[PDB]
Amino acid sequence: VYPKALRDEYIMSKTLGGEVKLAFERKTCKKVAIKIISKALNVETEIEILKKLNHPCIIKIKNFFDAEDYYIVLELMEGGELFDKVVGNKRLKEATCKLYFYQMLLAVQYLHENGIIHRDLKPENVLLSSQEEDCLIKITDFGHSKILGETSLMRTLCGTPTYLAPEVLVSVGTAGYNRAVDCWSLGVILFICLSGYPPFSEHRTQVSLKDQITSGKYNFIPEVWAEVSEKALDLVKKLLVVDPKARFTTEEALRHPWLQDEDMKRKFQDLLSEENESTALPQVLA
Amino acid sequence: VYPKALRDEYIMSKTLGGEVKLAFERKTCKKVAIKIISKALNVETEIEILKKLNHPCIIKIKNFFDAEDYYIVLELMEGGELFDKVVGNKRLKEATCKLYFYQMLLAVQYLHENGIIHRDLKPENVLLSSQEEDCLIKITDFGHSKILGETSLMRTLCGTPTYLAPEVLVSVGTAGYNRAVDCWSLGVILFICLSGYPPFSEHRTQVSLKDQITSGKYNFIPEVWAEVSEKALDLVKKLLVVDPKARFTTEEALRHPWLQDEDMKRKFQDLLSEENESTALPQVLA
Ligand SMILES: COc1ccc(CNC(=O)c2ccc3nccnc3c2)cc1
Ligand SMILES: COc1ccc(CNC(=O)c2ccc3nccnc3c2)cc1
Repeated sequence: VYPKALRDEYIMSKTLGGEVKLAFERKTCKKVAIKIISKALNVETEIEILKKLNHPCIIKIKNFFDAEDYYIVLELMEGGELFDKVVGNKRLKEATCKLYFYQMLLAVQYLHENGIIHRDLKPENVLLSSQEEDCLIKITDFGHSKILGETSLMRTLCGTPTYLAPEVLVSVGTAGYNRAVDCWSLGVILFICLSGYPPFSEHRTQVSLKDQITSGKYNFIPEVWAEVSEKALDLVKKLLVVDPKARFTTEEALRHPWLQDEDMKRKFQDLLSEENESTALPQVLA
Repeated sequence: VYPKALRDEYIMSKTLGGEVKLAFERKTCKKVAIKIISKALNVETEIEILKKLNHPCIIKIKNFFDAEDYYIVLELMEGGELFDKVVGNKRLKEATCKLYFYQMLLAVQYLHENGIIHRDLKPENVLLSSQEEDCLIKITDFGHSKILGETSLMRTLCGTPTYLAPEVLVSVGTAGYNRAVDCWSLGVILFICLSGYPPFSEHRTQVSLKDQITSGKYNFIPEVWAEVSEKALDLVKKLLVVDPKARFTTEEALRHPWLQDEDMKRKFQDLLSEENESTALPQVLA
């Protein structure tokens, strides 16, 4: 059963999906999601990174339980996963893509600004605020996240490479572009939402999946993409770049013409206030 | 001053060189070396890896103190560093090279067998048993050592790389050859001992050091190397290989003709017994 400590604070209820169950906080009679990561190392880090992070498009941890299985109290996303909105070739409206992707770009930028590589961005980790088409999106599943700190390469470089291996000196070139893996993931999420299908698939194709990804030669159905804008596909193209040093950054994509949309940005700020206003404390007037 | 706890067990004396001082264990009136790593993370790992390791060519930790500065009680190597035997173009006899290198190859093999990449092998980390030419050698300075475990790449590979970045799939090729950095270091140690000079130096040369190492084009003075054997240089050549996948392994070098020397191997076993016999307990006879 559920630990005594979890039970004192919350009323565990129906499963929402490492399993996720809906629960109610006793103090507040408020709906919460409780993630069960069964028993282990990355859960300690996950909690640690989450406690530190603070952005509207990144999920917030409310409480945490160490027991036979780990329990993570998270704010409830009533729109569910982004995946449920893209399955079976379900294509989102272009503005609905713009609004979500923008938020993803902001979230990921913050992560990168704060030296955090998510490493596992997928529609199955993007959560929607409401059951509304226009809503706030939150990045979840920080299990695979990496922290940046002082590299063992940086420390090595301070010395004279008399005995140093060549491959290490070689590594110095490509070094410090790990984060660009999130930009590719973003590129794959954005390709999916627009088209309805994945860029690199094993469906009706003779070429290997590894080959597709390494070649950067995505499956392009123009009949499907005729529906999508010129600006939207140019961004996908700019992100789905093989050379990580040449790929777009979160900043570069944010700058891109596709995202320079005032009606979209307005909708987002208007969504932010709507959430924020409830928790708002009176401010000191001039 | 020295902590109260260190003082209770040992009598701290004269400096031997992160500083190293000679000390005397009170219980035993025995000479010991006490390494002072001033205050920090890698010291915890260093101790941890050392406690676990157990080989005649790897240094043994005797005790350890957590204070304002870290204190590591190590077995005293009365011949000092290997560096003191190679400075100012001091060249060791070929058999003296064979005997030491063999021991280095064994030590490093054990490290690799046990999933430990030393990462910082240099003459300044190779310690000699006695002030004798023929003696036992011990690998020290485990500060930069890496542990092998389950890679985050191995875990990634279990899934479908739908959203996975190309550079990661690319990395799978070169993956799991980090240890070959120790074989290069070994190659550079062996080149030094034989010749008296370093293979990749900035002395009287127009080419960059990084370039020398990346090109794998070592400084070759035949007048100096005429003195050395054909078998000895072939091993250096086999180790100083640019492609880490093509480089010699500790096993491969151990197999090499240069090391297939019975008089050398005999001398080593004879040195082992000499050390071991003092600590020897009577064995149960057949
Ligand atoms: C009224 O109760 C509900 C209404 C809508 C939903 C849809 N949401 C979900 O399915 C869901 C699943 C996992 C989650 N993990 C973390 C945060 N929020 C989550 C939300 C779930 C319950
Ligand atoms: C009688 O007293 C001595 C005789 C010879 C020496 C030469 N040895 C050393 O110089 C020395 C230095 C650092 C070390 N670090 C770890 C283990 N052993 C070490 C030995 C040092 C003292």
